[PDB]
Parts: sequence; C-alpha cells; structure tokens
Amino acid sequence: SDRVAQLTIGNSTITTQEAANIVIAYGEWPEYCPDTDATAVDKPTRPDVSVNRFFTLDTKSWAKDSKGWYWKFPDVLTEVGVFGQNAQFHYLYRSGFCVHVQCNASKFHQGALLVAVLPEYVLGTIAGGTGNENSHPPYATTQPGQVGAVLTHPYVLDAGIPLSQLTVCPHQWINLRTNNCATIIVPYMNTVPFDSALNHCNFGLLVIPVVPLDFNAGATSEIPITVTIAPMCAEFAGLRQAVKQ
Amino acid sequence: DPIADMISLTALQVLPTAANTEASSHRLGTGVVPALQAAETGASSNASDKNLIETRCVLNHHSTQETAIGNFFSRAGLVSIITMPTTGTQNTDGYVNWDIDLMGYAQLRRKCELFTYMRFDAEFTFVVAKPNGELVPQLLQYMYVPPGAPKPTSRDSFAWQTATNPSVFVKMTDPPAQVSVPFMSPASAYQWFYDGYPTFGEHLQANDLDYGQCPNNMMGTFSIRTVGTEKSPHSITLRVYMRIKHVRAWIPRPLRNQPYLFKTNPNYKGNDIKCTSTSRDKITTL
Amino acid sequence: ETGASSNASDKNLIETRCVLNHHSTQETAIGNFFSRAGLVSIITMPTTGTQNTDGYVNWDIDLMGYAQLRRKCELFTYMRFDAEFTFVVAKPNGELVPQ
Amino acid sequence: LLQYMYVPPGAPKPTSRDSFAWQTATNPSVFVKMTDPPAQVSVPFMSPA
Amino acid sequence: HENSNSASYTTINYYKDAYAASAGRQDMSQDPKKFTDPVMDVIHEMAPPLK
Amino acid sequence: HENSNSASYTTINYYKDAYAASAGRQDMSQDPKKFTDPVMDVIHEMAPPLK
Amino acid sequence: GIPTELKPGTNQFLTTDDGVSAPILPGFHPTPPIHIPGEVHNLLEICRVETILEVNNLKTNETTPMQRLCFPVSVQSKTGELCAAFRADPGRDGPWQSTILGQLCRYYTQWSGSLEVTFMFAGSFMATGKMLIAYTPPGGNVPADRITAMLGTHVIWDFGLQSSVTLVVPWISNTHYRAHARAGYFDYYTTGIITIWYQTNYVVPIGAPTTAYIVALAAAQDNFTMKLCKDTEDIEQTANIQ
Amino acid sequence: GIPTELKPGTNQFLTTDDGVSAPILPGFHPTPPIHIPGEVHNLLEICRVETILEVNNLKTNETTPMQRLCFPVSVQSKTGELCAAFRADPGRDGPWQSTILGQLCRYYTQWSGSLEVTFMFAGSFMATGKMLIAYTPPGGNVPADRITAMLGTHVIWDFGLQSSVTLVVPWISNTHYRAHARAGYFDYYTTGIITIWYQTNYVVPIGAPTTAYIVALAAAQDNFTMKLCKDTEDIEQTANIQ
Amino acid sequence: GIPTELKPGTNQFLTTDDGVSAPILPGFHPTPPIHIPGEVHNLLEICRV
Amino acid sequence: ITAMLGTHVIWDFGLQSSVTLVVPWISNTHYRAHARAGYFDYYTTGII
Ligand SMILES: CCO/N=C/c1ccc(OCC[C@@H](C)CCN2CCN(c3ccncc3)C2=O)cc1
Ligand SMILES: CCO/N=C/c1ccc(OCC[C@@H](C)CCN2CCN(c3ccncc3)C2=O)cc1
Ligand SMILES: [Cl-]
Ligand SMILES: [Cl-]
Ligand code: NA
Ligand code: NA
Ligand code: NA
Repeated sequence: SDRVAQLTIGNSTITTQEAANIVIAYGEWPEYCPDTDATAVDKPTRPDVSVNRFFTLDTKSWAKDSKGWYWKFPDVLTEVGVFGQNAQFHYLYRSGFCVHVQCNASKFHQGALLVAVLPEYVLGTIAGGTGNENSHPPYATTQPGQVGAVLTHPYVLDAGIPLSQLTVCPHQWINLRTNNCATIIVPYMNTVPFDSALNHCNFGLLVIPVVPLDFNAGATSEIPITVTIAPMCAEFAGLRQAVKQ
Repeated sequence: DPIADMISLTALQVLPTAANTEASSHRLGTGVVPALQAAETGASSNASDKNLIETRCVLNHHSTQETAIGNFFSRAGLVSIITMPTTGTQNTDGYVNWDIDLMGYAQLRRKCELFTYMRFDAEFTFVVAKPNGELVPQLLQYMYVPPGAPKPTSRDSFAWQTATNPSVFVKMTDPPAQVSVPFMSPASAYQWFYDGYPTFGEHLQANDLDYGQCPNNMMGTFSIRTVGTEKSPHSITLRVYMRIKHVRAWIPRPLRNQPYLFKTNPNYKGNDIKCTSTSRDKITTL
Repeated sequence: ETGASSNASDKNLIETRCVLNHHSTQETAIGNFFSRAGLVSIITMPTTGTQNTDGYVNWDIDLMGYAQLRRKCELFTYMRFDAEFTFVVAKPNGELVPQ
Repeated sequence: LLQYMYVPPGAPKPTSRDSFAWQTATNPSVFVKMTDPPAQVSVPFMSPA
Repeated sequence: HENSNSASYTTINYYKDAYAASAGRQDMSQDPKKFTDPVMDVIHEMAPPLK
Repeated sequence: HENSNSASYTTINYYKDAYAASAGRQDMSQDPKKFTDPVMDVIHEMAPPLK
Repeated sequence: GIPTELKPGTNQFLTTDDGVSAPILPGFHPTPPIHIPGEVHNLLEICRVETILEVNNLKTNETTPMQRLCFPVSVQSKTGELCAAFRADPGRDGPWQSTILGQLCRYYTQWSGSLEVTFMFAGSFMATGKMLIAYTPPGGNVPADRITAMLGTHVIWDFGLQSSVTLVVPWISNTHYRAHARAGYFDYYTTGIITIWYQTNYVVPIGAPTTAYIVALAAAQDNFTMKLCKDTEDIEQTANIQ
Repeated sequence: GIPTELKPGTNQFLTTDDGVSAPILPGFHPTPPIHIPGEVHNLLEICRVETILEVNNLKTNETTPMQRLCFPVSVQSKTGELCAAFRADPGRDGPWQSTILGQLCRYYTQWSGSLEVTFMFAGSFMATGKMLIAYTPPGGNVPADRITAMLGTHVIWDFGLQSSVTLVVPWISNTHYRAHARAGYFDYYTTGIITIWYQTNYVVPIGAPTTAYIVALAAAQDNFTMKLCKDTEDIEQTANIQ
Repeated sequence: GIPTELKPGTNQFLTTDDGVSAPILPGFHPTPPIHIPGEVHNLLEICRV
Repeated sequence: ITAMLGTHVIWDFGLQSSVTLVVPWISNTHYRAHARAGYFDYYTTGII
C-alpha cells in the first residue's frame, strides 16, 4: 500500500512492486501558467496526451566503480517524439516532469543510489588542474542530450559544491535491499513564466552511487539503471519554423 | 455534450519560538515503532525526543527571529573595491568604469549562493579615502549607467552631464554616501545560477564563455570620477558595500566548499579538492 | 491617409490568451522624465589668464548650452515649471578650499 | 578613516590589515573618521547563560 | 501615501518610493514540511514508513 | 496654510511658498486619442476606415 | 537642542532626490496659466503615434536621405521573392531609430508590450498585388524562403481601396520586460525578425509605373510600457555649443 | 531653524544599522513577482533537513573523498566491538562539517536544541544484525567498552524492512545555549560523544558480501534555534577572484 | 530638508548622558532570564545590613 | 527507444506474477475483417 504503485499518463503505464513512496518536489504539483503570471500574449498550444506521456531514455550500466551520471531538462527530450517537435517549432516552453529512475537487483546484491533533482545545475571545470586556466564546459557537457553524461568528481558534483548536501534537494534513494525505483514529480521552476527549451535547462537529474554496488562472484553482474520521464502540463508559445539550437 | 473527454500539501505557520517539549513516560508495546525510519522515501526523520526517551516538560521561549533570511542578509558587506591611482598602470585619467558584479568577494557571495533565486532591494554605501586611509578635500561624482546608456570615456565626457542617469556628488571628507536601489531585473528575481546560454546558435568552444551568463543579472555600469577639468593629485580607493533588504529567496542548495576562482562561474582547483570536513586517523578515536 | 494611427490590436490579428498585465505606466509620466537634475552651465573664474581674473562673473541665464538636458526639453514646444537649482563648486582639479 | 569590527567567538579573526575578514559580510562593523564625533553603539545581553 | 515599488509591514520611510524604506522587523513564518516531508503518502510517526 | 504659487497634490513642504514643495508622486492620466485619432468621423475598428 | 545623529548620506547630492529647497522669491505669483491645445502627460501618449520607419536604410542612400523613408515593390518575373527584411527590436540600431517610438524608448533601459507596423501602399490606383508580411519570434535567422517565414505570425495583405494594412508584432517574450537588444549577451532580448514577401505579384496594366513604393509606420500598442530612466546614446556633445 | 544637538554616533557607518536611504529611481516599478516553488523564510527550515554526515573522515580518504560518505560494518569474530565514534558537537570541526546543518550553524555564535541522526543500512536484503548506538553526555571520554556506553542515552537498532533508525541527541546542557565547542575553555560547550557498537553481529548467508555500509544523515529537531549572527570560518579568499 | 540649527553641546560626549544608540545585532534575542535568589534594586538595601 | 513511443506498459516482477498489456481498439473503421498479406493488410491491428 506504499511499496506497490502505478503511474498512468497518456498511452503509457509504469508499474512497480517495490517503491518507497513518491516525492512531490517542494510540495507543489505541476500546473499550466495562470493569466496573472503570464506575459506572452499569444494563445499557447497544449498538446496534452501526445507530449505528456512517459519516454524511456537509454540505459546505463552500474559498475562497482561508477562515478555517477546526470541529465538536463528539457534537453533530454528536445529531440524525441512530438514533445521534441513542439520544443523545436516554438520559441517558448514550460512544463513539469515525472521522473522515474529504475534499478533492480537481487536480495543478495547491495548498494545505494542517490537520485536527486538540482534546479539550475551549472557545471564547472577543474580550471586546468592548477586553477590558473579559466576553461569552460563544452556544449556536449552542459547539454549531453538523451544519452546523459558521467560525473568526473561526484564528491563536488563537478561544480564545487558538496554531494553530502544534495539531499537538501528533492530526492529519493534507491537502496537495493529496500526499493527498486525512485519517483520525483517536479513542477516548473524559473524566474520567468516561459522559456526557451533549447537555451535553458531548468534542472538536472543526478543519479549517484553513494554506496558502491557489490555482490559475490557468480551473481548477475549486469545491473542496469533506466530513466523514464514524462512531461506534465507542457505548454508552448511563439510558433515559427523548427530550430534545433 | 457531444465530446465527453473535453471537460500543495504545505502551508505557512508563524513559529516565534522553538517547540516545547512535552513530558513523556515509558512506552512498551508492539505495532508502533517511531524509532524506525525509511530514509529512501526522501523524507527526514519525524522522530522526536519524547519518542526515544523519557522527557520532562520544557517551556521553550527561545526566539527563531534571528534566523529569518531577512536578518541573515540585511548586514552590509563588501562587494567591490574601485581604485583610481594617479601614476602607474591603472586609470590615471581621473575616472573609472566598473561593470556591476557582486561575485568578486567570497563572504557575501557564499551567503547568496545558498539560494538559487533571490529578489530584493539594496542599500549601497560608498566609503572613500586615500590608499592609506587618509582623507582630503576632494569632490567626487558617482554615476549609475544603465545598460544601453553611453559610458563616459574621459573625465570630461558629455555623459557626466547626467541629465537622466542618477548621479551622486559628494566630498571625500563627507560621511559615506548612501542610497537605496530597487529590484531592477527584467525577470522576477535575480539568479546566481543559470544553467544555459544567453543566445541561440551553435556553441563552439570559441564561445563557451557564454555558458552561465544571464543578461537578467547584468545591471550595467557604475562610473566614478573626480569633478574637474584638471587631473587630481590624489589617489582614491572606493569601497562599495551592499545591504540587502525586503528579500525573498527560493530553492536552497549545497554551500560552496571549494575556494572561489572566478566571478562568472563555479570552477574549482582540480588538483587540490578540499574535503568538506577535517580528518583524523581512525574512525574509532577522536 | 486619414492622419490616424492604426486601431488594430493583438486580438484582431491573432488568437490571444488572457494576460492580466500589472505593468506600471508611472515612470513615463513627464514628471519623472524631467525631474532629474542635469548640468545646464559651467561658470569658471580663473586667477590668471584670459577670463575674469577680477574675482566676479556675470552669466546670462540660458539653459541651451548642454545637449542632454536640451534635447529632452525640445521634445515639447511649450513648457511651464518650477525648478530646483543646485550649485556644485570646487577648484578646477576638484579640490576644495575654505573660500 | 578607521574600521571597528566585532568578531564573535568562532568567527575568523583578521590576521593583517587586508585580511578577508574585513569584508564583514555578517559581523557588525563601524566605519568612522578620527575627526568625526566618538562612534557609539548599543550592545545586547549576549551570554549563553 | 507612497508608490508600491518595494521588492516584496513594520518599516519606516520618508520618501515617496517604498523600496527606500528600512528592512523592518522580520516575520517568523516557516514551512519546513515542503523540504522535510515532500512525500505523497504523508508517512506517520507511529507505524513504519514502509509497509 | 500657504501661498498658491506653484507652477501647476501629494507633495511635501516646510516653506510658505508652494513652489518650494517637492515634485511628489506623478499621476497616471493619459489622453492618447488627441494624438492618435484626431479625426472628425471617428474611424471604427471593424469596417474599413474609408467607404 | 533636540538629540540628533547624522547618518550616511549626509551632505551628498543625489540628482534624482526629490526633496524641498528654500524659495528665492517669497510671495511671488506666477503668471496665470491659459488654455493651450496639445498638452501631454505621459510619454506613452507619444509612443502610440505612428512615425515613419527607415526600412530602406542603405549605405548608398546616405547622400540622398529622402529615399530611406520608403522601400520599393515592382513587377517580379519570379515567384515568392523576398521584398525586404528587418529586426523588430525597437531600441536597436537600425530602421526603428527613425521613429519617435525608437528615440523615446532609448531614454529607458527596459520595455514591454506589443508593437504595431502599418504599411501604406503608394502605387497607382490601377496597380494590384498581394504581399505576405511575417514576424518570426526569436530563434530562427532570417527565413530562407517564403514557405519558411509563413510558419510564423503573419498577415496576407491585399491592395485595394484600403491603402494600408497592419502587422501586429505581438509581445512574445520569456521575460516580462526586455532590455535593449545588441550583439552579444543582450541578444537574449532580441524581439525577432520581420520579412515581407510577394504572395502573388505586383501587377499593373499598360500605362502605369512598374515600380511603386511602400511607407512603413510604426508605434506601440496599449499594453506597452517602459521603465528604468536612462540617458540616450542618440545625442552627443562632440564640441562646445556657442 | 529647529534647535538640534548632534550626539555621539554622528557620521558613523554601522553595517547592520537598519535605516532609510534616498531612492535613486523615483517612480520606478519592479517587474511583478511570479509564483516560484521552493521559497524559504527562515534558515531553520533548512536546518531540519537531513544531509550526509562524514563519519569516515580519515586522512587516507582525502584522495578518494566519496569514501567518507559512508562507514562499514562487517562479520565480526569478537563480540561487543566498537564500530565507530564521533563527537555530537554540530559546529565543531569534524563529521558535522559536511552537513548543511553544520555549515549553516557556523554562521551563528550560539545554538540550542535537540539534534537527530538517522542511520540507513545499505547492505543486502539477506544480511541481518543488531547495533547499539549511544550518546554520552559531557564528562566521560569515549566509553572504553559497550557495557559502559550502554549507561547513557541509546537505541538498539535491528536491521529489517525498515532500512533506517533514528538516534535522538536530546538537548542536555547546563546553559540554555551553547557556543561552538573547541579545544580549551570552550570545551565547556561540548555536546558529547556518539558511539556505535555491535549489539549482536552482522550475520549473512553464503553468497552475500561480508561487508556492507551505513550512511549517516543528520539534522536539527523542532526545538532548535541559533543566535548571534557571525561570519563563518569555512570560507576564505586566499587569492583575488578574477 | 527640515530647517535645523545646531546648538552648543553638539558633538560632545557626556559620560552620564542617557541617550539612544544604534543596535549592532538586529533581531537578536537575549537568553531568557531565570529565577535567581538575592536580587537587589537599590544600594540602600545593602546599607541597612 | 522507438517502440517506447507507442502504447506500452513497464512491467516489474514481484509478488504479482502477471501484468496486463491492453491492446486498445485503435482503428479507422468501426470493424476490421481478418488481416492477411495484400489488400487486407489495411485491417492489420499492429505489432506487439
Ligand atoms: C547614483 C549612483 O548610485 N547607484 C548605485 C548603484 C548600485 C548598484 C546598482 O545595481 C546593483 C545591482 C545589484 C543589486 C545586483 C547585481 N546582480 C544581480 C545578480 N548578479 C549576478 C552576478 C553574477 N552572476 C549571477 C548574478 C548580480 O551581480 C546600481 C546602482
Ligand atoms: C540667489 C541666486 O539663486 N538664483 C538662481 C537662479 C537660477 C535660475 C534662474 O532662472 C532660471 C530660468 C530657467 C528656469 C528657465 C530659463 N529659460 C526659459 C526658456 N529658455 C530658453 C532658452 C533658450 N531658448 C529658448 C528658451 C530658458 O533658458 C534664476 C535664479
Ligand atoms: Cl562636467
Ligand atoms: Cl577591504
Ligand atoms: Na534642499
Ligand atoms: Na541613509
Ligand atoms: Na548615540
């Protein structure tokens, strides 16, 4: 009654028999932009079921020495399904998201993944090691797309901030002996009512193994981690020709 | 009707004092287990003193007012040092243009970066003197040059006519000048972190310096000069202090734990990654 | 040709949503546009040289000597107003003496 | 021009005339000239007892 | 009266613009729950948070 | 009271002459029509302005 | 005397400070006012008035500036040709600089609202034709062809007794306000691009000019406002004014 | 003029003084606010959130910092062994420095209230065991053995479906508030010591790792407050920031 | 500004003057008091012993 | 990543041994005749 759950939206349904509740980021549900906050005057387009449905991105392999991964929203979907198309044809965009990270093992495996949502996840470089080089992250690192990227220094989240404090953000743990997934519902967060789905990532999703994976030789060693996400209340405005970036 | 298909669990409370403690006795039973939790849910423990031990009653009158974000931020702090030397490398022309950026000093920066978005008014105080702290009878002009307005190019530039821009004329011997500044962003709040790019187009390594730059935070230029057609014989140091007031903050984040390297980004010294906490020899000894 | 500006609005040419616009119109009131002190004259009184070394100067009042403030006023044909005059005085190099 | 700063127990004490501590972003500081009248401020009861 | 142009109730002011006003006394409102217990099925304090 | 010698409602003053008063809060009155539609036969927004 | 304490700010002179100053002529009475037509109260009143847009702002026009006040249209032999293009950015260097709206909005740092551009055809009565005027929101460069521009906000104009047509440039922005757009970081505030295409063709019978002109007039709509007063770039004092 | 008399304090600039200052832009109106999730009003809201405690803060970890975020437990051959120990002092150098609570309370001179530490077991489902977590109030050094630690405030934790357990560090002090504890006179404010012992043993069947880890999360309870705002030690500006 | 005139006494510091001074810690709250025997209010109480 | 774009269910093994994939009636015609290679492929239901 708290470990079992079903998420149905659009023409997609997700099930799980070993959940650990669901988190509503900052206690707020996604919602279309009201007339008091809106500023752009054109009537928005709200595709509904064609874009607010679950999308499953590539799977990652959890190894005994994995550092962790991260994805950026809405970057991950800017080129997938009808959502991507609306994101490319419109200047303005806004929406919430239902993030469902999946990972199952056996009652003999062990390990804990911290799944968190960090809004405005700005990355930094190691500054050439010495700190005298003012280098910057490449486009491929700031917006890794659907494939996601790997963290090089998880301890400081590749941004000079302690991973030990990441729990101050909406999050769940996927502790193999307890649950096999994490679910976080994220509302739209920005200083503006709508924004470019191409030039700005509202938040990043981080999956980091704080407690390394471990198992005895002989047990299945391919332990994948899959990410399935669903836009919620997706709105679009400022229609024109398609633009990829 | 021809087509049928076409048809916050958190509230604020006023807590002026710390929670009291109710007296509790011993609990010996099954089914109920307050001590056991499931951190996986993402929730913090709800266990309280009385659930784990026998407590007495404590009428706690401890105030919670000093930790209100308002009292945490409304303390003037250094955000800029503008020097204007008479002889040397820097501007010996008697005028200086400074692009407004409050990320040049650590103390105040680390406090602001505790949050993602912040909206506020500010009180700016200008402490001016000679490099050695002495004071002389010198007349100065401070001018705010908003984005798009012509920046002065010399000590006699027409821009100093300041017919529309706001200017402050004061003597180095007067008390520090002080003025209030409103919330001026085109957006609804300033943001210390902007995970994106300012414009469209390809983002080649040649222009990667664009990453993280949000015009909504660029408030313009602060220009200063000595009032006169002739050069002044005095070196001048201007220390600018900012005091946040009428503040609102959104989305807390992990506090900076690596030294700051640059104003415009979170880059850290890769070869020397400091540990958030000091170390010891064994885990079983203090 | 009538001499009138277009009366067409957003909703006449496109499909619009509702926007409750709270944007203030107060800063464009002529009062806030003009009530900002600006330079209108520089009167020098040198000790040695060409100009008045006699210790006194007569200046005929004319505010059209400086562009910034002049261009703003010339936006209108007629103007009626009171004015606050401030006098900033110092030596040519910006120093101050007990004079 | 002088600067007086109150450094509560646990806060970093300045080690030089240019120590970062003088940024006084949180500690209370008083800036005053030797030619101004004597600076004056009120201090509350600060003991933990 | 004055212009309501403050960035954001017991403040002091002598100018026509509200943002010129002092900081005033800070209020003691709080909402820890949005950060400490942002879960759908509000977990109780007696029975185990998972069952 | 004071002398009504101001060049022209929520101002401040400490002298007997009104023009010494501050600028005060500016009013938001407007009349665009005299500049944007100074025509005799007020042209509508639906039918063509000439017929 | 009453106990007082001077605070920071003392003696300073803020040019925008709205205080009180001693009157020089006690008991003086200004000449009474008399009625005068044309009083204005808010710059927004002037911003709503259409002024000529210099769409044809070429380098080869500078010596004969009158030619910048109107652009041409003429009999085409090819279809779907581009007639003209310009940015919609009202406070940016370019065609808008010639409008009272552009000049006035340069006295403010930020602006918000819908714009409006009315095109008046000044060809002969016998000439006819249909034009496609489009407004492309931020993101896409000047549309390569008509079939691409057609995907944005647009109006298909038909010549007739009604000499003019109005293209509405609806406020479509992410931020409630925009600062003036320039190359670089501030291009984040660009409004977009306006392009004029031949929907059909400029057709004319024997005896009528095969080339005519169009005058572009621009102004702001009722939801337009500006804020953060600043000095303009459009005026300088290179030399002294004798 | 009105008789006044300037008092001591005149001309001074107190950085915490909450006065009034002249506005630079008369009539200016800020961009209206819009709803944004996650607003905070009091730092106490953040202090109540659990963050990871670096209990395993060894010198041999520094080059591989991820290992400090969790400590181990494993099959013992001896009984009543000590698993780990650390001070409870939230504002002292040590494990608490990694928590948002520790960092934030370093911006204040004094603190008061009960603390809370939740331990999450990350071993395999097949592993079981019972641990004795104890809190020793000021006075006694690290307890020599379990039979001594057992005399203080403690919880006996049993592994099962509930991965975590909570050790309450009840506020037990002589003074209403404590300043940050350090070696020397200020040790008078020390909170005490936390030690984790093996109540039984970490038992596991064939096929499961004989070593697993525990993550420690800490935060403040509802009766926690801080006072006397001060600058932190945890941030310095060694060099200039370009 | 309001017309004022500084009078003799200006800038002086009288050690017994009972005026008001700016507080250094806004919003600070002293540790609550607790009952303690032996409170005295007037030196005359001691003189009678 | 392509199949995921259609109607689908993500099944998780546990105490509940089974899961149900609904093949919702999505057709142009109210009825379908039996599908075969050729003209009648017009009535094909789809792929699982
Ligand atoms: C008459 C002259 O007096 N004017 C003084 C003055 C002082 C400050 C002025 O603007 C100050 C803007 C700051 C309150 C906020 C600056 N911000 C906003 C966020 N931001 C920033 C910096 C680096 N990265 C992200 C954001 C900033 O640096 C303008 C005029
Ligand atoms: C005790 C001494 O303080 N008195 C100061 C003072 C300052 C200004 C004074 O008169 C100022 C008149 C201005 C407000 C208007 C001058 N005008 C009116 C219009 N006008 C002008 C100039 C050039 N062409 C057309 C009109 C002007 O130059 C008189 C006294
Ligand atoms: Cl000048
Ligand atoms: Cl300094
Ligand atoms: Na005055
Ligand atoms: Na002041
Ligand atoms: Na005093």
